[PDB]
Amino acid sequence: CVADALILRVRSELSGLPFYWNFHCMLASPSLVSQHLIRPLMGMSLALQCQVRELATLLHMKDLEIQDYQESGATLIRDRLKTEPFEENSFLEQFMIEKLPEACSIGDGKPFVMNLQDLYMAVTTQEVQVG
Amino acid sequence: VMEELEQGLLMQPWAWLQLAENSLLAKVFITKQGYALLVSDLQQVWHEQVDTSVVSQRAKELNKRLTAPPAAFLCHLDNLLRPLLKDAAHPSEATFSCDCVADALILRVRSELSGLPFYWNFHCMLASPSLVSQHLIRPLMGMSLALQCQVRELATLLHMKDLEIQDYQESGATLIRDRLKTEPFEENSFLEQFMIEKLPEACSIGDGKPFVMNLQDLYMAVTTQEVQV
Repeated sequence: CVADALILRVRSELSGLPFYWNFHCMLASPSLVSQHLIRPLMGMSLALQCQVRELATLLHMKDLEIQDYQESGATLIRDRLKTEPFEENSFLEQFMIEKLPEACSIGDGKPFVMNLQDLYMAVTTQEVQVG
Repeated sequence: VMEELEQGLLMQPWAWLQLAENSLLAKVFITKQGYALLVSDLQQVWHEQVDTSVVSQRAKELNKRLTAPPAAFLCHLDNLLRPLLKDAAHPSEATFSCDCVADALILRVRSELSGLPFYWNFHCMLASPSLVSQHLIRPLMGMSLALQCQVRELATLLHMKDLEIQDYQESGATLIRDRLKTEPFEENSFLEQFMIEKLPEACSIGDGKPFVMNLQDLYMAVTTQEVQV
C-alpha cells in the first residue's frame, strides 16, 4: 500500500519457471463500489426479511394445527415433544439479546463468503436483468 | 466535539427525504457544538461535519440580519429537521432543494418560524471511503448474517413442530377441520420456491423507502454492537 494505490504481486511456477504479475489498483469510483456492495446487500437483507416473514407465517399455521389437534381431544404419546406457542416479538427480543453479538460478527470477510454468496449472485443477476 | 459528532452520526438511523420530486436518504446529528450530516441516493454518498464558527458565518451570510447565538440556531435547525426525519406527513413547513456540482452537493432548506423565513444550506462533499464503509458496507453484512441466523432458528422451530405433527398423526387422531393441514417443511424446496417466485419483488430496493421502513432496528443494533467492539 503506497499512496492511494495498491500493488498486488503474484508469483507462480509456470512449468517450474518464474511467473510474476503485479496488479496496480486505484481507489474505485463511488458508482462502482455502490453498485457492487451497497445495493446488492440491501437486496439480500430485504430478501432475508421476506424469508423470515414467510417462516413466521408457516409457524403460525403450524400453531393453528397444534391448537386444533388439542381441541380434538387428541393426546400425544410423549409429553416432551410439546412446543411452546411461537410469538414473533418474544423470539426477536430473545435473539437480539442473546445471539446478535455472535451472528453479526463480520470478522474479516470469511463468513460473508462462506454463507451469503447465492443470495448475492441472485440479487446481482436481478439487477443486471432489470437494467 | 468532533468525536462526539461522529459517534452520534454513526449511531443515528436513516430517514427518507422527499425534496423537489426526488428522494434522498439522510442521517443528521445536531448538538450545541456543531452538526454532522450524511446523505445518499443509492449511487453516491456525501458527508458534512460543521462546527460552531462555520454555523455562525453561514447563518450570517444567508440570513443577513438573524442575530442569534449558534446554539439557538442549531437547536431550531434540529427542531425543524428531526420531526420530518422521524416520521413523514408531519404538519411542518420545510421545503428541501438539491443542486449538483462537479463534486459538491448543495442541500437548501427553507422553513418558517412563527411566520418568518428561515434558510439554511448544507455543502456536502463526497464522503471518504472509510465513512461510507463503516456506515453502510459492514452494518449491512451484519444485518444479513443476523437475518440468516434468524432464518436458521425459524427452520429449527419448524422442524420441531413438524416432529410434533408427526407424533400427533401417529397417535391416530384427526382434525375437526381438514383445511388446516399443512405439508411437511423442507428447507431446500422452500428456498427454491422463494428464489423462483418472490425474490424479484422482495429484492427491489427502489428509492430506499423499503430500507428505512423495514430494516431500521436491526441496523441500529448492529451499529451499536460494532461501536462496543
